[PDB]
Amino acid sequence: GRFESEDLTSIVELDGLLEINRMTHKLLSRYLTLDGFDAMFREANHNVSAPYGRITLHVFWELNYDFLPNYCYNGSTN
Amino acid sequence: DPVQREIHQDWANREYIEIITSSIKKIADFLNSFDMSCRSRLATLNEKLTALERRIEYIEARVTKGE
Repeated sequence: GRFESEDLTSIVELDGLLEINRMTHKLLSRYLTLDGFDAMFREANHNVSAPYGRITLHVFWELNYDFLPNYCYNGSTN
Repeated sequence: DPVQREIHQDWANREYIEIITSSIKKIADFLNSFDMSCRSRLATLNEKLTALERRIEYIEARVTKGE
């Protein structure tokens, strides 16, 4: 939900946050029986009964409304 | 003499009784610890089964359509 309210550059934060959630899952799974992390993620990403998750859809939304029209490429620095 | 005799017989009678009542208590204790041991196994079985149920519902959702 945080990612859906930020621009494309915030996807690095999303990834780091997801990794913390994965770690939290691992730590908890030593004592509790939880749904597989991937199953939890896909459900939250609405990517279980649908082909494209919320992350993919938001990436495209941002490309269309922000990246393409507002960004300038620098070939020397990439 | 009849009293002394009765007292010796009473000791024997009461020891036998103590032995039986003691065994009835070991049976009662087994029953309890057996009850608890089975409660743990049932919970463990319930835990795993529930997880498997959820997992199946998840996999089905990946291979079927939505409302």
